Amino acid sequence: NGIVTGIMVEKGPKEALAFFDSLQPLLMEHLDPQGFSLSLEDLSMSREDMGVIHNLIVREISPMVSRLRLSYEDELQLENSIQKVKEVAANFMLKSY
Amino acid sequence: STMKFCRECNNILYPKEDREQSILLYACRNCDHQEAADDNCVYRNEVHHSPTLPRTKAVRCAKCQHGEAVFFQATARGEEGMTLFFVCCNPNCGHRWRE
Ligand SMILES: [Zn+2]
Ligand SMILES: [Zn+2]
Repeated sequence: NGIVTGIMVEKGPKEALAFFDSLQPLLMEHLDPQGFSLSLEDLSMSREDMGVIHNLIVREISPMVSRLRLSYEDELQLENSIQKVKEVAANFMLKSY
Repeated sequence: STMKFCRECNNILYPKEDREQSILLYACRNCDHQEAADDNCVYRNEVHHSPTLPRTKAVRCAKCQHGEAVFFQATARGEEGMTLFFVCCNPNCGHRWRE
């Protein structure tokens, strides 16, 4: 997006459209003899890591919902702890191609 | 206030006081029957009603390794005026310490 803006600055819009119209089939033909697909092993998280993430619902979320019994308005603290869990959960499933 | 009833008509009693002997007495309104009172209370109500305190989250506790300790104003027997104290909302804490 930097290069297209530089072309539009230097030679106008009718060269930016020529850049797009020369680049897009050059990409879509590069994908044609390689392919790209999904698998069942992509959606399968490993079991010991599943045991790691299940040891965090009853370590910092069940003792926090023990405070949710009387405390109301810590919903953003709730979401802070939740996204702390969600980030380390999403960290594992980016270890696949 | 327990309700009381007449022994002749079994209707409800109405409290009524004549100051000839400085004495309270329950009277019925149905026939004519009266008798002497026993209790004192003419009426009893017990009107009704038979956390929103500030919390912090950056201080050490005693037992649990949490940041929270709810602070409210107190004036204890060994304290003086305005004093603050820190007990964590976790029931593992159970301990009240001074600054
Ligand atoms: Zn009567
Ligand atoms: Zn403690």
